[PDB]
Amino acid sequence: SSRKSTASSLLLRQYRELTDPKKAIPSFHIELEDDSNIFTWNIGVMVLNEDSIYHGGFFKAQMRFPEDFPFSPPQFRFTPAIYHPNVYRDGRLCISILHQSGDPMTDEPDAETWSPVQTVESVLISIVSLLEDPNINSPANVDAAVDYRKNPEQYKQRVKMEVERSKQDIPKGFIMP
Amino acid sequence: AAGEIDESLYSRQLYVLGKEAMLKMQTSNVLILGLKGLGVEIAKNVVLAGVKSMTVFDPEPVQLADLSTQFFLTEKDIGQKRGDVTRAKLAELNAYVPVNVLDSLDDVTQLSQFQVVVATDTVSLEDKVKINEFCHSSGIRFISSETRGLFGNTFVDLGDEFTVLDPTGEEPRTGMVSDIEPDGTVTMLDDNRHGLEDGNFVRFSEVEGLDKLNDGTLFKVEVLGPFAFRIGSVKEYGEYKKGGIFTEVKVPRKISFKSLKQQLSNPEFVFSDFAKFDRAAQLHLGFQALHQFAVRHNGELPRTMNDEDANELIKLVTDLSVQQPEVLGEGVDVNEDLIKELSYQARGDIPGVVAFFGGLVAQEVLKACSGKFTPLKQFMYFDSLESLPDPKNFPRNEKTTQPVNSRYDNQIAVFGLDFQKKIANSKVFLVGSGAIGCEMLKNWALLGLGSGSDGYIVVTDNDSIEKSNLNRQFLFRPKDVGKNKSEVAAEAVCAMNPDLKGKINAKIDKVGPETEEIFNDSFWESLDFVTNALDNVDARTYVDRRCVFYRKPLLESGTLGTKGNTQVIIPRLTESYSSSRDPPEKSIPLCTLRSFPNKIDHTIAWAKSLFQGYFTDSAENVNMYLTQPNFVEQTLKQSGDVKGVLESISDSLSSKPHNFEDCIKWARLEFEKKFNHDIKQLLFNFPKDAKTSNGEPFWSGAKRAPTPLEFDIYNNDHFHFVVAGASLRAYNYGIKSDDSNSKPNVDEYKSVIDHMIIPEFTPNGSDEIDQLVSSLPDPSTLAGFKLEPVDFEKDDDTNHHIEFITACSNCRAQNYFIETADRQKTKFIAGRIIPAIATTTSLVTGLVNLELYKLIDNKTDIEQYKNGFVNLALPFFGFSEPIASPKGEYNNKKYDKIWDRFDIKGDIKLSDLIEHFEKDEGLEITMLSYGVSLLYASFFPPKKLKERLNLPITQLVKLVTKKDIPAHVSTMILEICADDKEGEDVEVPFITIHL
Ligand SMILES: Nc1ncnc2c1ncn2[C@@H]1O[C@H](COP(=O)(O)OP(=O)(O)OP(=O)(O)O)[C@@H](O)[C@H]1O
Ligand SMILES: [Mg+2]
Repeated sequence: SSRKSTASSLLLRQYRELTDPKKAIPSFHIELEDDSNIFTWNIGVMVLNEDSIYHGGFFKAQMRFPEDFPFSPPQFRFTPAIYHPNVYRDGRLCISILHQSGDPMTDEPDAETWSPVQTVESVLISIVSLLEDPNINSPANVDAAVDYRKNPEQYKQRVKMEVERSKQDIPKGFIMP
Repeated sequence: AAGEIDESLYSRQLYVLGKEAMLKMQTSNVLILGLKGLGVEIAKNVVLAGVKSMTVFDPEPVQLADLSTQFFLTEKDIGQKRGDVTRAKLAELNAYVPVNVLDSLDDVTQLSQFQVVVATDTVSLEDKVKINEFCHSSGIRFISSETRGLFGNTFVDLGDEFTVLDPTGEEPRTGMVSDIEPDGTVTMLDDNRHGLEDGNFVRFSEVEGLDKLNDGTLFKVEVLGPFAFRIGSVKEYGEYKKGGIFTEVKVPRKISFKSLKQQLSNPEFVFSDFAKFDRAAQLHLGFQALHQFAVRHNGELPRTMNDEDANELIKLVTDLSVQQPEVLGEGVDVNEDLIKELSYQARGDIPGVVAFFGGLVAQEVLKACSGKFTPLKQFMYFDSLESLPDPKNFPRNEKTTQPVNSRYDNQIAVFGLDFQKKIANSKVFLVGSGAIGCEMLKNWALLGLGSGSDGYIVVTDNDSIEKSNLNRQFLFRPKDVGKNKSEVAAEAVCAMNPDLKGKINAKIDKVGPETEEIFNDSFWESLDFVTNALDNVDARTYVDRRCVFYRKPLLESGTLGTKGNTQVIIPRLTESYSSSRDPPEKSIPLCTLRSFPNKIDHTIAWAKSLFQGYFTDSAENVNMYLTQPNFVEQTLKQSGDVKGVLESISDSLSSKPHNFEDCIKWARLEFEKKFNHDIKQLLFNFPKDAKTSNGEPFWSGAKRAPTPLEFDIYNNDHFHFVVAGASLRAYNYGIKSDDSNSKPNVDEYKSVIDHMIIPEFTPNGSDEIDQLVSSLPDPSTLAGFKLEPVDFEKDDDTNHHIEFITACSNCRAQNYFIETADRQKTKFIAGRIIPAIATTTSLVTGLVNLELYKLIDNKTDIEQYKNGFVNLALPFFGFSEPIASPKGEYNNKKYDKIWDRFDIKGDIKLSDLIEHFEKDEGLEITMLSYGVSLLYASFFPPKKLKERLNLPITQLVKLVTKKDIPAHVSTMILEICADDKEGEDVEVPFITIHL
């Protein structure tokens, strides 16, 4: 009985929930492309906590949703491919949350998988949590992975240059929270 | 011939039954006694499946009443022998299966020629018991079946020894192991399911430490949660180290069958409806009494709707109950009304029922030939008395049901003349003309549906016939390949029942948004109901949303191999198809696809993606780049990997081949790149012995360390990667190949590869896109130059598509120590082929036509409807009443969440819309959307709100969506979020704007 509502309406309700200033949710700017395609969001991601290595960076992204939401997952990709250990040239991600587990799901028992009960905020929380704490059990064959593993100064230097490039795309658009 | 299976014909059936099973079927000779509807349906299905020979025995002459369900008899055949007029048409269904006719059967010993003997409703119970004793004691498989109106049974007797080799046909379960303890406790890896039930058997492989535990030995399974199981002690074998993959195995099962005489007294039941358990035993006596009656009454059955004969039968049943008190059970009285209904219908011949048992029985035959799936053990009884109309609307007595010298005489025997008339005057839409579609049309021809002056059929399908379809879509023949399914199929059934001539409208139009001008408001409003014979989810949910809008019933169904389902969708009462839909197959995580595969499914997905890239996307992009002079602007808009689109163009044009030999060199070079350099590259980035995460080796668990490949033309996958790459690239650049002429000779390709230099593997934002723009050729230099994109056709074995994908996948499998797969398995995954057989298709279609009868009576009692699930592998039947529609409440007003809607006249103004809903419905429209676009929002800023708030809806759509509404459009569907009087969001119906 979970998600009796339409697909179009469900994305609209979660769009209004996450765009409400009064709600004020953990920093995520999201708006629909051409304010007309509901099923394609443009999402700017900022890092909350200073302890993580990506703090103070504005990385734009697109989330494309399928027709049968929410018993399929959406696709996520960064509008500029970034220097991350889990980001390919494409901009697509190695995340366990955006893929289905298969067969009788029954309990979805131990961790991190796509379900109908799963929400968009949940996807955005896990993109941030994987960004601030990268996951090396599923690395991507990008230079960023090899640099994180050997741990030279180049890793944090290319993180900083990318955070500076991200800061390059914030002034356009008055209200900067 | 011995040991070959024509894959082009049998493809879809092989994925259901398997090669081995089909080979045993091709040695088995089948005989069917009695060729009315039950016989010809059983025979149709067995002959299509492919056995060695089919022999039919029915000397009796044809009658018009026999045309109620025998689709192969016509009016003109009356008087002749049924075997003789049926055999020729049966022969047309499969040239590989010869159909013969037994003149006589006074010599029972002729049955020794045969491996399976099926006895239908023409054979007395006396003769059935004789023939069965002969079969049982001679080692012949005997099956029996009968239809009595809306009732029916089947009985199976395979002899004292029969071996089931594969009991479910489902693929064997596997899973990666992380730990094996001395006591035998297998713990899985990283949270994967095994899926294994208690008493399964499994083998192991790649288990390091327990040497001879990987040698094929089986272990019985005691399950310990979803992530573990035990397999007994393992101390003898060694001590666990690391790694390991288990694999399920089906062991053979020896089962024994009792004779027909033994089972008349002590029957073993398989139940067809758990909601009608008690009826089984009642019908077992009833069906026997129907024979005792006919012995007493000169072979005649009870007279239609006759009470005398009914009470006679109730007597015969009571008497039989006293002879056989274990079969009815203690303190259990005879169900007089059930037996009464049996006598009232003994003479009826109902298309939907004849189809149900025909399909089920045909399958029991292939299990008898092959040892695949578990036979029915042993008796099974069925009724569909829920099909009967309300007696008040359609009275059933000895005048309503008498014959009228028509083909429909034995349907009137159940339903009454006026009701058959209502069937005839029905107006029905059948979406799809495939396997279910063809069975549906045969059933409708037999019903006479749309044959009336007020009735008609519209059937639509935009696909053509391919050879692999002839195995289950039996209205088509090999000379019809290429034609349109709907037109051949409507012609085909007007041959069968000319009462349908000129009354079937066969379209070649695809059902979707783009064909709403043909299938318009007026088109749908005329229909009584809609029937789906579709094979995909977009078409099923589109038809569903259209049946919700117009409030029309929908009959949905489906098959996957041995499995099928039926669903009934009733306006204002049940859920729709879209509610209870299935979740498409899980996407493979990108990390497992691109760098760490562990299954062949991952190497085929990778190989298809690479096929699509090499030979389709690249040509499409070059031709767009030469045609459209502003391709670069659209491609910079087009965000995804732009540098890879421009590198695809630059590769296609900087090194274009001029003879086939350059295609060969390109293919060998690509081999080196993908399977040698890129693997060495990955190994440089994460070394074999790398210990990164936690201190544990990196390539542990689902990560398997690859090895670069050393090309060896003698390796078949290495050879065919180059042969196929070469021929496909040659296709892209219009280069004639020497292999299109004759097949490829290896020495030819080896001579070119032997004189080739192989580069050694060297391990190591705005400027990057501009230098590539400058390098590209200017389109003006290239005149008339086109690249020919490739359109993946899985069902053409000459075209090199599956050949390349097989080779490519299997080479990558070599890279990661994954077992290779053959052409057919690759075709099945890469091509996403659904397993199909004609038996399941007919059964499902019959059940559907048993719900259609209920639709004709406008039944609104949800409990009278039946949604079906079958699995003929087991065999399992499970019906359930349809789910009622969700309900909702706004402002203490209740509504139906699927079917109810607000109707608003004229192209109203958005302002008048909002005000209309606050006054009239108490809802404050918050958000309003049209299709995919968001038109209005209560949180919108002033400038956005004032320009939208003043517009009528069609102009509002144009403003927001940048598109004119067409003139044909008559209605629009709007979705709203709104608040109630208390200010809390509530879910609310949709809005239909009648322009
Ligand atoms: N949108 C649509 N509108 C109308 N008919 C459709 C639509 N989509 C699919 N169909 C039809 O539904 C039918 C399904 O039948 P079926 O799947 O048994 O045959 P098939 O697809 O040709 O066989 P195979 O699965 O072996 O390729 C097909 O003829 C198909 O073209
Ligand atoms: Mg199909």
